[PDB]
Amino acid sequence: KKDTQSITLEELAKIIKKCKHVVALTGSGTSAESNIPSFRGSSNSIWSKYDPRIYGTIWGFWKYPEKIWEVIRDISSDYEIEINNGHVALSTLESLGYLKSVVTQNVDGLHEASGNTKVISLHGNVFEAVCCTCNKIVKLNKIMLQKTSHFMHQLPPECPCGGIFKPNIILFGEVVSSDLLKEAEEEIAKCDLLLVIGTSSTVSTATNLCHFACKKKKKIVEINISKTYITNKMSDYHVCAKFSELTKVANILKGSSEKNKKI
Amino acid sequence: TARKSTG
Ligand SMILES: [Zn+2]
Repeated sequence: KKDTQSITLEELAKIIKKCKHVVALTGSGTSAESNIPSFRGSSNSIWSKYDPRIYGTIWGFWKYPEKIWEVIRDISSDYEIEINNGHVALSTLESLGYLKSVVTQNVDGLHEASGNTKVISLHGNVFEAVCCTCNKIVKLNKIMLQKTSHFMHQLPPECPCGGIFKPNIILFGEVVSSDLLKEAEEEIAKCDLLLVIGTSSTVSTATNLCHFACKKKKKIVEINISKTYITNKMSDYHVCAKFSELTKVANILKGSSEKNKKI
Repeated sequence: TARKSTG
């Protein structure tokens, strides 16, 4: 419980200029302008064909294991999914020596695709699959998630051993890997600014990490299109902005990096 | 227990 202040992007550029070890905590809002809706209750979207009480939960996987595959398949097949300007900005911010890692709840792989080098995926990742009898791992790529791939032909996909593949993502009701959390915790432990970008409503995961960042008396900035659970509880500043307006921050920091010519 | 849960 505490008093959050509104700041501009220009002003965030200045906060980041002083900093040696910035961390970004990212939620679905950073994939929205890549064409995947965060609302999730929108009817202008995919989440609509499918009951989130079934595909979203581990009870739902064991009863209807085809359903989370259908959802991943239709999102991959039916939408143009590309790195946006926000992802490019974060990649620059790493390049310039500011951003040390990204802790994320998205499962879509975009931060890596943009060139980030230390992405901690707390909810896992849609490009691997595990057999939930023998634990054989299978690596996948975008092209294998298409509706026409052999791997999608019969759902849920089947291991040679006779078991069934499960995506390697953490569903509601499951437990986030303690190792991955300790990783995220230590990256926060050493940081001097946490950027919390595109997150809600929340989920226990991001929240617990912000609590941890307060415990460690760390400086927190939200970049969001709106107030969130942690505004006025845990964030020190808040920037009202879309993930991709972040290239303005990257611009200000790159051109100041051109204090580079002699004299 | 760090269960993924709805906030
Ligand atoms: Zn198997």
